[PDB]
Amino acid sequence: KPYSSPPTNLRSLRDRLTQVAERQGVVFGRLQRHVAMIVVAQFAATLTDDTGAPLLLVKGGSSLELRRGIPDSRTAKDFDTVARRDIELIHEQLADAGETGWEGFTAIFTAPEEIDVPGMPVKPRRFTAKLSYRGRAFATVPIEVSSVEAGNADQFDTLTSDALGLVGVPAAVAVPCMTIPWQIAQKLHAVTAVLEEPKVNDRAHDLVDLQLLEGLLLDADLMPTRSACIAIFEARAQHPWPPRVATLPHWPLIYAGALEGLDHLELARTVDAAAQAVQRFVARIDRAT
Ligand SMILES: [Mg+2]
Ligand SMILES: [Mg+2]
Ligand SMILES: [Mg+2]
Ligand SMILES: [Mg+2]
Ligand SMILES: [Mg+2]
Ligand SMILES: [Mg+2]
Ligand SMILES: [Mg+2]
Ligand SMILES: [Mg+2]
Ligand SMILES: [Mg+2]
Ligand SMILES: [Mg+2]
Ligand SMILES: [Mg+2]
Ligand SMILES: [Mg+2]
Ligand SMILES: [Mg+2]
Ligand SMILES: [Mg+2]
Ligand SMILES: [Mg+2]
Ligand SMILES: [Mg+2]
Ligand SMILES: [Mg+2]
Ligand SMILES: [Mg+2]
Ligand SMILES: [Mg+2]
Ligand SMILES: [Mg+2]
Repeated sequence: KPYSSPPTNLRSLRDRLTQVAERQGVVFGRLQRHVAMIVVAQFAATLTDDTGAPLLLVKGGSSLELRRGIPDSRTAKDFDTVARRDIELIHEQLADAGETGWEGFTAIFTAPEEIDVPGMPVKPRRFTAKLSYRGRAFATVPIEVSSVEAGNADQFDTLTSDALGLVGVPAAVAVPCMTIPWQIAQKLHAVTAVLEEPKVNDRAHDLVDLQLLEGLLLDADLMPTRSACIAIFEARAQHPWPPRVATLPHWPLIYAGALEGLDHLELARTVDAAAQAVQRFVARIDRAT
């Protein structure tokens, strides 16, 4: 019933994902995108410095998928990462790892391109991973790599998934990830940012993520989160801490879109309630000692 050998080619892999997907109550494509992401994370996890410490920490939506699992998180399309060390050293090393491969997967990495960001001295970089399993093209994963900011790579959590184990690839998955305090600080800053009138802030989906991250903090002391918030808000020197969680007029339907698939969770059902929930969380953070 559980496969004893790894899949022999792509068709058998896709075929096994679909069977796991239906068996688990999940949409096939979501499961496949999640496996693609895990595979990319395993390439990133082999990148270490000369002490063995990870060079890349995953953040953003890919990280929330690994923390809460597929049923209890938004679909993540970006593989957001933070590089402890710099520039094309990260790209050349991922092309290296991708050529060597992992349990039959290989990957090619398109060329990096800078992106416009006001509060980042080093402009983050986007490119793409072209995955293949035993030769045959498998999937494509967008990747975003940003540079360290303050202490947001000082520590890391290590997260697992057994999705690959369900299709007969038994190797252990262990992905270094940015800690929750710094994930809260960066989402809080992005959801409250005012952008230049050429573009407008569409990030109502971060009101969902901030409610999920608050849930994951449990009863923990908030001083680490407050220090991370102060650090990121000062580092970036845009709006000051503590921010006001404003909603924009087009956010109601964007927020409703971000809640697809999460009816079973304890979430604000309207973007107003969500903004109120996140503002109380901001006050909670500001009060800690
Ligand atoms: Mg084939
Ligand atoms: Mg299916
Ligand atoms: Mg199966
Ligand atoms: Mg993270
Ligand atoms: Mg994040
Ligand atoms: Mg997510
Ligand atoms: Mg360097
Ligand atoms: Mg590219
Ligand atoms: Mg710091
Ligand atoms: Mg650590
Ligand atoms: Mg494992
Ligand atoms: Mg962010
Ligand atoms: Mg505290
Ligand atoms: Mg502290
Ligand atoms: Mg105001
Ligand atoms: Mg909805
Ligand atoms: Mg609705
Ligand atoms: Mg949406
Ligand atoms: Mg409310
Ligand atoms: Mg609160």
